[PDB]
Amino acid sequence: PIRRGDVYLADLSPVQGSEQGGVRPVVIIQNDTGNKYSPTVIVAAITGRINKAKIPTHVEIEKKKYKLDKDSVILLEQIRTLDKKRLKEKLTYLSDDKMKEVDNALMISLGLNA
Amino acid sequence: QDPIRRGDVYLADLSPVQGSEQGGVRPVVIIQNDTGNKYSPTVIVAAITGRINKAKIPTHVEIEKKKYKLDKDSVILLEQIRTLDKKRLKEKLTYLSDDKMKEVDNALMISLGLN
Repeated sequence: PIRRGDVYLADLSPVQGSEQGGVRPVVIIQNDTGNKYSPTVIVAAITGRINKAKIPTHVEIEKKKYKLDKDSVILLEQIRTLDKKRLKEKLTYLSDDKMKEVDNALMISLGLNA
Repeated sequence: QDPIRRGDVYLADLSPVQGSEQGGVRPVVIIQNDTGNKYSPTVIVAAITGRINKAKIPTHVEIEKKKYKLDKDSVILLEQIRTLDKKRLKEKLTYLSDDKMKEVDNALMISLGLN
């Protein structure tokens, strides 16, 4: 029952260069038909906020509401297809409003409009 | 400012991968916006594979071997997408037409649950 908007812990390693690696939270951005039936999911990496900057492909999430070590940001320029086996525990899920912010950042990141 | 633009098809090394993720050295199409393609250390791409049966998959976009010089008739998989460091990009094979890129945008929207 993996759903779009869920935040899972996942192992992104190994990676190269400026790709985001390590074991970190990721948010599921794949549509729910694929999340239901497919061997893979598509995710965006989350990282620990390290400076207040306005980046159109970034979406901030608060440490408290969602249960997080820190105030974090979702990087919609770091996205990948993972085998579902990579998904460890499910940490949380994002609100509808937050997912709207995410959809937006995603559109920007992928050069899509509407 | 790298000449990397959205729609370009590059050869790239996806390996190593796990399970059903697409690995290997294959063609990929650049789906990132062109500001990021210009300035950023990474690009976002969708994997291309050889077409192994004609099937109607909403997240798949077929591309002909002739118009894009290609070993085979191929399909772009919009459910297999990832951010690569630009160093992973080998030679630039080709670029896709505007119409084809529209098909891609649509498949992408479907794949990511956007409308």
